[PDB]
Amino acid sequence: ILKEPVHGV
Amino acid sequence: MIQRTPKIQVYSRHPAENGKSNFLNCYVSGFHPSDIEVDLLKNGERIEKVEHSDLSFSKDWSFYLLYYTEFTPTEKDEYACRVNHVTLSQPKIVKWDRDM
Amino acid sequence: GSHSMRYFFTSVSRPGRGEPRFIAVGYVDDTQFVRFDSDAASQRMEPRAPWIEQEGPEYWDGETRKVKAHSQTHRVDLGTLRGYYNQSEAGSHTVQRMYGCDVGSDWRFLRGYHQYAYDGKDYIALKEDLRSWTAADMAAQTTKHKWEAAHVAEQLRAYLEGTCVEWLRRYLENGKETLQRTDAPKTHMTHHAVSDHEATLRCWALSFYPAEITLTWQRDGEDQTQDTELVETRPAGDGTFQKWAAVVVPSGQEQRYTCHVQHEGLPKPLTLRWE
Repeated sequence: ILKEPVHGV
Repeated sequence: MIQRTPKIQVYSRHPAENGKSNFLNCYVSGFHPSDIEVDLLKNGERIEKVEHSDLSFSKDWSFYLLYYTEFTPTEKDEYACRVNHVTLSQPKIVKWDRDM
Repeated sequence: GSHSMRYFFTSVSRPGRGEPRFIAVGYVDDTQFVRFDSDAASQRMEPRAPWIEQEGPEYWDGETRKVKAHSQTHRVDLGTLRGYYNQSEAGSHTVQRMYGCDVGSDWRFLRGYHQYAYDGKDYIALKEDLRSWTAADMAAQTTKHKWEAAHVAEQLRAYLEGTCVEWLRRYLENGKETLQRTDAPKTHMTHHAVSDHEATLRCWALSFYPAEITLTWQRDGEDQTQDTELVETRPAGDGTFQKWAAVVVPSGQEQRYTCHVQHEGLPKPLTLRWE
């Protein structure tokens, strides 16, 4: 299962 | 910007036997960036029913892809993989050595 | 043995050619099980292994939702990174992200990892402790400071030590037939004349799993590593792998050469001699 939530660089 | 030349291998899924169904593989790895043109050739001509794996990459960030098609090797039929990439001044053609 | 789950994300800007390409793939050990391709018809996360196909609508709806979130993050990342490096608008650029986790033989958490790269180069990485960051350069420093303040590391550690290994274990169970197998290499040697005074000896390892393997040639026991041509381990296309190693031997010296094979699937290393 994928992660959530992803963060912008 | 970083650019890495594709390594190219052309091979069958199973040991080649004349008159028996198989898969023809062209594995390209270690390239960057991801833009790449890969064709499988039967007697100099592009094969239309060719699929490929989902783009993935290695520990050094370089990409790899498997291109493949169902085929039946015959004693006289010639196969190859044609690959074009920015790091190549001209498209490289690697012939299937139905050995080795 | 120990196991790993890893997700690979690639995003490629295509200026004046629509939104950036986004490709996601998931692996358990050396076996792919999901993929997302922004250029595909479905616009959904999709199964790539038989053991994951029956996971259910909740699983697929959830992975699809999240992978779109990833896709959108990376869409902004491309603009941001162009803005950090002051790069031209017409050029195509690449972002890459890999994360995942390993469990031990006991299936206990072993390690977690999160790596990010821009245009084929390390950009920023989560350190082994899962608490801090390693910035590759000055631009990466901006991100480093930004994520340190956003406590992103804490969020990742929670995922890696929780959801990541929890679901790895679930997959290992689901595909216990595929994933918990070792396929020992089927090996053989071939012999081909190069001239009248030389020949190619090729040692083959076929249809093995997992990918990790060691193929080595020796002449009177002395490693011929510098005189060995060794191709990269390559996928057969059916979930198994192949590899070969070759040496050019002076015709008549075949008996001096042995190919040594090491694989998890073998009870003991194989020693192949032409004879």
